[PDB]
Amino acid sequence: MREIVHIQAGQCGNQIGAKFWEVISDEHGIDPTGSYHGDSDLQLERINVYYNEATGNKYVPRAILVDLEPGTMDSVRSGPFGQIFRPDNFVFGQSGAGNNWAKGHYTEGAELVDSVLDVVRKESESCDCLQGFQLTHSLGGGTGSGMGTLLISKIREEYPDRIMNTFSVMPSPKVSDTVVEPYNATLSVHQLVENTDETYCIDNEALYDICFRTLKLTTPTYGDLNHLVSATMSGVTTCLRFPGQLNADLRKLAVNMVPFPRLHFFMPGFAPLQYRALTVPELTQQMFDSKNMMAACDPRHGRYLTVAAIFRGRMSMKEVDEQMLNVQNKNSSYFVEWIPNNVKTAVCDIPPRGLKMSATFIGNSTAIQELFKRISEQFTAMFRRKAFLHWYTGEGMDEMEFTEAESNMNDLVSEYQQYQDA
Amino acid sequence: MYTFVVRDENSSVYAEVSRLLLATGQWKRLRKDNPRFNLMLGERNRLPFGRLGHEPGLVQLVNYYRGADKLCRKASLVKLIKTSPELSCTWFPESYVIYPTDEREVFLAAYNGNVWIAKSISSEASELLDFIHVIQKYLEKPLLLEPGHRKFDIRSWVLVDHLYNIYLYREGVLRTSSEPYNSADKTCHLTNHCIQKEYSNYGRYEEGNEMFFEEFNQYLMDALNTTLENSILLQIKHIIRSCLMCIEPAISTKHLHYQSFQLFGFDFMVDEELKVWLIEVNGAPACAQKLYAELCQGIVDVAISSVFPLASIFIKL
Amino acid sequence: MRECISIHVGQAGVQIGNACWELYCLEHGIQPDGQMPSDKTIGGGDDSFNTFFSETGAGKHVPRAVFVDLEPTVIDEVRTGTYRQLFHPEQLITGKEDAANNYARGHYTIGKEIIDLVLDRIRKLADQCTGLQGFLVFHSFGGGTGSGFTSLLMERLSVDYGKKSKLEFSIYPAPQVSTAVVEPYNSILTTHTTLEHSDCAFMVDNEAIYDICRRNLDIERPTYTNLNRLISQIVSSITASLRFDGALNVDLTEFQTNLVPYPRIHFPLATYAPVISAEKAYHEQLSVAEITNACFEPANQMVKCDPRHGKYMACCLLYRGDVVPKDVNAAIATIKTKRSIQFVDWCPTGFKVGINYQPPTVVPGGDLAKVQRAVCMLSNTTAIAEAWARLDHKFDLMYAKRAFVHWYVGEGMEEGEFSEAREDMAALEKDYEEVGVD
Amino acid sequence: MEVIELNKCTSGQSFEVILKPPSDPSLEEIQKKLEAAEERRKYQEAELLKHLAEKREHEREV
Ligand SMILES: Nc1nc2c(ncn2[C@@H]2O[C@H](COP(=O)(O)OP(=O)(O)OP(=O)(O)O)[C@@H](O)[C@H]2O)c(=O)[nH]1
Ligand SMILES: Nc1ncnc2c1ncn2[C@@H]1O[C@H](COP(=O)(O)OP(=O)(O)CP(=O)(O)O)[C@@H](O)[C@H]1O
Ligand SMILES: Nc1nc2c(ncn2[C@@H]2O[C@H](COP(=O)(O)OP(=O)(O)O)[C@@H](O)[C@H]2O)c(=O)[nH]1
Ligand SMILES: COc1ccc([C@H]2[C@H](C)C(=O)N2c2cc(OC)c(OC)c(OC)c2)cc1O
Ligand SMILES: [Ca+2]
Ligand SMILES: [Ca+2]
Ligand SMILES: [Mg+2]
Ligand SMILES: [Mg+2]
Ligand SMILES: [Mg+2]
Repeated sequence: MREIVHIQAGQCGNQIGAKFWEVISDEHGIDPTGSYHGDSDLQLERINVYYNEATGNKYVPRAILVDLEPGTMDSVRSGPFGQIFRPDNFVFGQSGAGNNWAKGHYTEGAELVDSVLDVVRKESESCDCLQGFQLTHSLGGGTGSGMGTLLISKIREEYPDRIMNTFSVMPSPKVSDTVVEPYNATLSVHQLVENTDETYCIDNEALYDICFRTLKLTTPTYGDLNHLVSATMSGVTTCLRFPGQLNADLRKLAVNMVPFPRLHFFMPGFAPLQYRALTVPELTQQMFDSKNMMAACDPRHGRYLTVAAIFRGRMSMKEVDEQMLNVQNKNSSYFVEWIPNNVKTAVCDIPPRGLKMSATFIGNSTAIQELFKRISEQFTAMFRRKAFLHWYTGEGMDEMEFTEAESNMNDLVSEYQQYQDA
Repeated sequence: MYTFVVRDENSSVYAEVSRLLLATGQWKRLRKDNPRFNLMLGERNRLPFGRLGHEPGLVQLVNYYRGADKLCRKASLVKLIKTSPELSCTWFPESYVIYPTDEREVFLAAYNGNVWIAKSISSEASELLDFIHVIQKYLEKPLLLEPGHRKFDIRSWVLVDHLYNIYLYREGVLRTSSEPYNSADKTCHLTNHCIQKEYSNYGRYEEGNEMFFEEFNQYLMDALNTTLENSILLQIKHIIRSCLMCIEPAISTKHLHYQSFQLFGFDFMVDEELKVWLIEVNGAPACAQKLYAELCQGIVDVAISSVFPLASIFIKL
Repeated sequence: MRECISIHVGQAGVQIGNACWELYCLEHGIQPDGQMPSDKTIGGGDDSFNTFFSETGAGKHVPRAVFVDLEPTVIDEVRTGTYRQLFHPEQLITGKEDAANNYARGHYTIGKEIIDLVLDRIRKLADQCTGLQGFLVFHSFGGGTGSGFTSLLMERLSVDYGKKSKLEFSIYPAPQVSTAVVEPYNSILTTHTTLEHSDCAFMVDNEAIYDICRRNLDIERPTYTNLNRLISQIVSSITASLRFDGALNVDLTEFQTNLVPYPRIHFPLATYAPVISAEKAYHEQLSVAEITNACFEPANQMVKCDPRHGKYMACCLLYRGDVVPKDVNAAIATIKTKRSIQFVDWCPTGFKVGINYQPPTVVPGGDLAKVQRAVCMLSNTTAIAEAWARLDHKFDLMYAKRAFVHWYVGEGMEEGEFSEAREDMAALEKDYEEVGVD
Repeated sequence: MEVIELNKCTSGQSFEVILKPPSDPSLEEIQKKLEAAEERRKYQEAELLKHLAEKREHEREV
């Protein structure tokens, strides 16, 4: 049944995890009580990818909610679909992680991970065929970042032949909790390079820009940022949740999207960001604009190794291909020439809530290096003076471990750059 | 907006078609190996025709005709004229194909004045047969340009488009060995820019060894009381017509998944009874200098932009 | 009478299989419940259809077929489709998780754990056979199952049935209908490993069929249903001689003999005419000469290539319908002149012709119109090597940088099995050059 | 152009027309390769489970 286990960890993880389930429950007809009230059976043909069947024939998300403090966890339970979640599947502690990677990964989080894995194992064991795991988390805090990557390391140990997928929100000074966010995120990136197969870079800088230059919002809230994440996450999982000509799954996605096993960091894109549906030429133009990227890199700076785009609504399959093949042969300077058919398209007849035409795009571009460069700069600026390190060495970490993470990420930037000129 | 690659860099003619295409603001050049092109200016050798026309949504066009070597390799040109029934033919010299086919046996059946030519010039079969490559008769009695007692050949430029319309370029060129003509001393016998750009006083009785069509018309009127159209060009058009109509079903890209156009260089000799002779067919010709501008534009007009439209100087045959 | 066993592997093989056996049933008059009223020999027979159908005591006619997919969703539709009563539940074999478009994962990992069960179900059919000829194996070059599990089955069949003939129907990969970037990898791998085990293999290029559906059925975005119903006709034409009273190509050994002189060069080009839209209102029926000429237009071939620029080694013509030989030799004579048909010097320039008087059957409510006469040509021409150079360039482009190799290594394969497989293909392209140009 | 071997019946006719004349690996070797690829997987997995164990001891040392 190719089931997926979903894990949300920390403030950002559980906030943008909640919306995800709010969005796709609506798309699948499941109300805040877990009862299905839908018109089409397209809503139910692949509903076991993300939902467990209940005793009352209800649907319960295959979702594990994880935090080191219960602040955001109680707020999820009181939000719209809060009672949808299996109550045994809220796993939390009380001390928090203080925006500290070491606390999440080595001390506070080490105390709580074993119980989370009991809920993974409970969910994993009741799965006919398990594709793998989907983690939602930020990288600049402590729980989602440090404890999140700890969970990833332990899941890879218990389940090494399953796929590990993350939605990974990147920190940015424009939406900044603390000055130590580059430390937390450099450390987390080293984990993700090694221990995931596919990671969606959701950059909070791009999300703030799209909110402020484009959607005409002069002070955007986290709720506006997350509405963009909600739509991206729905579209990027459409081919998993809905029956298509494409039997998309997490392993096929990785095989076709990742040519080299460390370059698995995808740039999402969405359109549109109203009562006039867009024309297929507007979907295609907007999607591939730098202004519709959820990761804050100009794709005109590097090249697409691979791309996977999905168009949602009732539209001209021939015009999709017409317009797709158009923007390639208009901008073929920004795709690699040595991967035949590296741009793949699909269409789903079911559109997302309140949009007649939409289009989500997955991009494995080498311009993602600009994000890692940006993180790496902010990191060295502090670490050259060993500033703020006392928070980490107080939890047991050595300066050595930092130099290593810096090193592995600057390598990552090199590898991404070796293929930009290939 | 259209797409094209370039894969013969040192081609005098398509270096200029490629430059003119960029300067229309509607054509984007690519790397030699980008498969997402509309137009290919391919290699002179081993152009991979097997790979064209397999790009979804891409109309592809190429500046060569797969199989046009049947006409441009002198071994196969004779084999074509001898074997193809559309060619029986009284404008191609008596010719034989010998190997270091082949027909040395019949090569002597017609040997009772027999002076001949071989390359790829003497009177005795032994002299050149030691070059261990085609053997023709030598035009012992050519037409002479006066005053000067000169030899020359005609180069005609023929464009075939994707529809197989046969376009003769209005302008041609006379290329003389501008030295008097002798007998038997191997200077004016090979008359061009290969035993006259190193050995053989480089352009005496005219300009750059090149006498263009208006000048040569004027001489024919004054010297012979005939015209270029009547005495020569009719036979030239007949010869161009016959070869290309002969291989038309072997190379036509009319119902193919890609399409072809190609520029040819036909080379002729005129004898002293005003009879026109075919020498060889050039598959990658270089143009004459002052005409590059006007020919390299008509290519775009009828061979390129005719397939990929944007926002006469040829004789149709 | 000698029987034939059909093995459909992967999604493409199973869905094409569906189209074929539905057509076989319409052609032989077998209802969706296995009942064949015109069959008077109940529960037995050495008739010609019995080559493809065994019969049961209750009078069911049962495909001599085995369906195999590493994942159940496609064969499950057979389990519950129109012809669910047609097959033995033991004939439909489905695993748990598929090959994720990975050759090495279909051959080595997930393959090794179902190979023995498949050969067990094939053997339960090979034992119902008094004189088995061999096997007809349908599969995609491009899938992980289609490429990787097929080459494993082909290896083991040469071992259990070394004296039996193996014919492939192979779906060659096309961008405008593809499903994975790595399909060129899977293609070269399965060709190298399968070559010595296959006696004759008919390649269908999905681009050729897709364009034919567009141009001639005026379908803007052809489905797999449209693609497969057309491929059904070509396959039915090719196999009609094994299922009907005939004297051309009556056993699998005759396909090697009539079409395959050199054994590595076992990929006959197939051309088919005519393809007419069922919703073409007014339609002027085409003549014997008209459809025999079409067999020489590239736009009707199952693989786009230019056969004027190679040499033939054998040509067969299989007509279905209102065709008498006078019409044929006539059309051949006119075509021999105007077309560039060069054979090799060590082969007789000429055709082997076969005619079945029953006109082609169409799936009622399908997209093809009924026609009074149709032909399928099987030429072994060297021009088909154009498809190998297309495939080998796409493989070279990616493998220069080693793109996606790690997905194969990770299943236990070595980088050498790549450059081995590609040096094999570079030899197979040289073989075609020796035979076809001067 | 000469016809040959004209074969008729109720279903149709076959014939030939000439326009011009002319001028395995064992089961063991399979098992060997199939299983040397299973070793290559177990090795790579054992190397992974090894690196993970070194990460546990570092986690414990922190
Ligand atoms: N003509 C035709 N081609 C098909 C069909 N189904 C898939 N293909 C082609 O087959 C290739 C993909 O291989 P599949 O058969 O789908 O793969 P598979 O054997 O199921 O292998 P996995 O799904 O990787 O386990 C692509 O070329 C598809 O276009 C079909 O029904 N008809
Ligand atoms: N049948 C003939 N009659 C008279 N002169 C002839 C002749 N054949 C050759 N010639 C002489 O030889 C020269 C023609 O050269 P040719 O046509 O063979 O081209 P080529 O050998 O340079 C091949 P390429 O141009 O492709 O390098 C002329 O000067 C011409 O006088
Ligand atoms: N886009 C988005 N970013 C968030 C959200 N909540 C926190 N962040 C970002 O997450 C980082 C802080 O991590 P957080 O999730 O609060 O830490 P944790 O609770 O220790 O896991 C900072 O970079 C914030 O910008 C959210 O709801 N949406
Ligand atoms: C670049 O080459 C390819 C890339 C991806 C695939 C397919 C692959 C079967 C899978 O899973 N894809 C996918 C495609 C989407 O868009 C086309 C999409 O967007 C929702 C999505 O989400 C999971 C998944 C096939 C290819 O050939
Ligand atoms: Ca504690
Ligand atoms: Ca019977
Ligand atoms: Mg916080
Ligand atoms: Mg000349
Ligand atoms: Mg499959």
